[PDB]
Amino acid sequence: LSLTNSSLMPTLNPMIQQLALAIAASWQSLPLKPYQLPEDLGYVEGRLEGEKLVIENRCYQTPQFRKMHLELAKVGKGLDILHCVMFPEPLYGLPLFGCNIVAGPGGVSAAIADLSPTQSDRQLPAAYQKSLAELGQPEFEQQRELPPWGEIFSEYCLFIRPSNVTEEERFVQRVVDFLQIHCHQSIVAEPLSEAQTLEHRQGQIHYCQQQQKNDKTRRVLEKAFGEAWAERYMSQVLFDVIQ
Ligand SMILES: C=CC1=C(C)/C(=C/c2[nH]c(/C=C3N=C(/C=C4\NC(=O)C(C)=C4C=C)C(C)=C\3CCC(=O)O)c(CCC(=O)O)c2C)NC1=O
Repeated sequence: LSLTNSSLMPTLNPMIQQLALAIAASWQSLPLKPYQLPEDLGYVEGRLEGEKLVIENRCYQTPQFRKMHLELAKVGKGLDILHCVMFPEPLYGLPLFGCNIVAGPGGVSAAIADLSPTQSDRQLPAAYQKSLAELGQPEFEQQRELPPWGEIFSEYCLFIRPSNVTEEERFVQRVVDFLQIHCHQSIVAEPLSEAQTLEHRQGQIHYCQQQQKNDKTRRVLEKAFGEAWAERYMSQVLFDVIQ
């Protein structure tokens, strides 16, 4: 979790570096245990006919979080990516924390973050709604509309092109705020009924199936590793459907 040994970190976009550090700091003092990705994946690289893609993976678990996945990637020299999801244990009914930053030579092109619902009514639990509303509406100059598969995201979802350093920092601070709310709610969550656990499991399955429709991720993976590898990676490593 200490990113001091990361090969990629020193070379990544500064907003990605700050967000990676914030996520790792959020996790550092939790009751962590390792989570073994398929084939005990850590670092991987690939190339076909174009640029090489390099990926670093860290993954943990706690009693409240089934799988806490932080991934850093770089395609060639330009394109830097941070991907993070905390997949909840359905027993506790917590939402899904996720974020993705994509950056190039010209700066950050996409910054997305959310606490995504798992309830059948598509709403965050009441305590989250309350705490999130109290943060206020953040202002960003260049909002982006989610694609249709993004119906999975809550009304608090951020999806922007940051306009300047102030907005980069405002976005990272809001992600820190989401993490602080999420970690707090994890300590007050009670184990739920079997019917409720089942409901939350279904919401998490749906979230993964929709995230797998994102061709932006798929094309990056395919250009470096090919179709079969990308399908395995998206369905088994990034967005595994629990069952
Ligand atoms: C191997 C990892 C990985 C790769 C290769 C990746 C690539 C990637 N994600 C993208 C968009 C995006 N990514 C997301 C969202 C997310 N994506 C996530 O994996 C998570 C957890 C969320 C949200 C919490 C959305 C909503 C878009 C825009 C999709 C589009 O414009 O159609 C883009 C386009 C950026 C842009 O338009 O400016 C790329 C290249 N994202 C990844 O995470």
